[PDB]
Amino acid sequence: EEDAGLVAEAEAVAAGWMLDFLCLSLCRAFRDGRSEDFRRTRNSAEAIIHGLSSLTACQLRTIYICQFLTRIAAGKTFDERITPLESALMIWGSIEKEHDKLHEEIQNLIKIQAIAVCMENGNFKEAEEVFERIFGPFKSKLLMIISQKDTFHSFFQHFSYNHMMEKIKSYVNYVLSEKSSTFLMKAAAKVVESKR
Amino acid sequence: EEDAGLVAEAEAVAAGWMLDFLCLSLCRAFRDGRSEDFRRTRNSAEAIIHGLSSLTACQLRTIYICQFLTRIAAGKTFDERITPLESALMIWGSIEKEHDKLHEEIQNLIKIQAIAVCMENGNFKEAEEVFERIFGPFKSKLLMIISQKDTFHSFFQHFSYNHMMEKIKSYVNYVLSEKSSTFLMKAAAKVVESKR
Ligand SMILES: COCC(=O)NCc1ccccc1
Ligand SMILES: COCC(=O)NCc1ccccc1
Repeated sequence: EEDAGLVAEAEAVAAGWMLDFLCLSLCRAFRDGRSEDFRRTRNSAEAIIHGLSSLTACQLRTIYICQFLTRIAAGKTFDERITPLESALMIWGSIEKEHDKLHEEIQNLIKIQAIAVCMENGNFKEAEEVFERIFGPFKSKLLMIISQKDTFHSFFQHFSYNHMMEKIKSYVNYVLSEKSSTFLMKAAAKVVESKR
Repeated sequence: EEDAGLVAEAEAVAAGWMLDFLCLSLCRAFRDGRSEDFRRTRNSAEAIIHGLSSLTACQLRTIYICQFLTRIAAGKTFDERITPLESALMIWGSIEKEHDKLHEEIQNLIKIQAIAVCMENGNFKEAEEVFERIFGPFKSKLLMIISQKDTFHSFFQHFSYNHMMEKIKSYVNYVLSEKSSTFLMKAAAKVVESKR
């Protein structure tokens, strides 16, 4: 007989398979709004990721998408001394991905919702602290909104939580379609289709 | 397209595959004495087991073997208000398995080591408490040994920690050989063999 190195290699291949499968499940639970399922899959993905010490460019992209969705899911709820949405913003700006229209739309919606979720929770001192960290005449208008506790300002209705979630969900559908063919999920589906 | 029920079924099949793979890895790490690898695989197995709500007779046996090895590995280190080895003893006596010579040998070695590890750590009041919970003229001899702090008594040399670990390791080799053919590890090895 038994070679330790070849067994460790087989375990690394299987960890790679489990990572893609759990990213796929995390994406579907996020899209579906299945919170408890998302929590469980996130816990599993995090544990499996600890079993890997070297990651390829594709695997790094996979773990960062998982970390990003984890912070987005904790958006209305931590070493950092920033908020979950501010942490999602840092991950989003560092993933190896195209900075296209969708990327910029998601970035700006997260920037504004990082402030709006603090106002929604009644913590306006924190909303000013988040604003200072992100931004830190457009800025003067946003800082006046927070100062006046003008939570339902028309600006916040265009840059809403629901709009942020919808744009992120559209991005998740592209990740979901790119990984729907990964080894583990594909083999699992073939077993279920044989039953039936 | 997309059926929620068929996707959930494919995820349950894949969780079942991951469970056997992680049990195999936990068994090899236990046999090899790779403590940090055992800790990581245990964390992964525990997270994956949370993703299952219904288990077959075979899967229940798998999770209980994992729980048993986890308590054995924590033997010298928790709802219960008993010790890790006492907890392993409860799992061992309830697994759906044959109560053969090896089973009885492992049971008795765990019973004595649950007391001896307390003496090894210098906690003799705890050694008496463990003795009372398990047992609770043979008993009178064991209670005299603990009372006299006679840690290196010849009885403890036949019913040693090393003998307990060796007998448990032989049992692990049977579990290891029964699962070496499971889907995930078998497919992982075929990929590594194609490289080499
Ligand atoms: C807090 O720092 C660690 C961290 O990023 N945990 C979140 C996570 C969720 C899912 C997969 C990997 C990681
Ligand atoms: C403490 O109660 C929960 C428990 O048994 N955790 C240990 C465990 C280790 C590996 C697989 C499943 C479980």
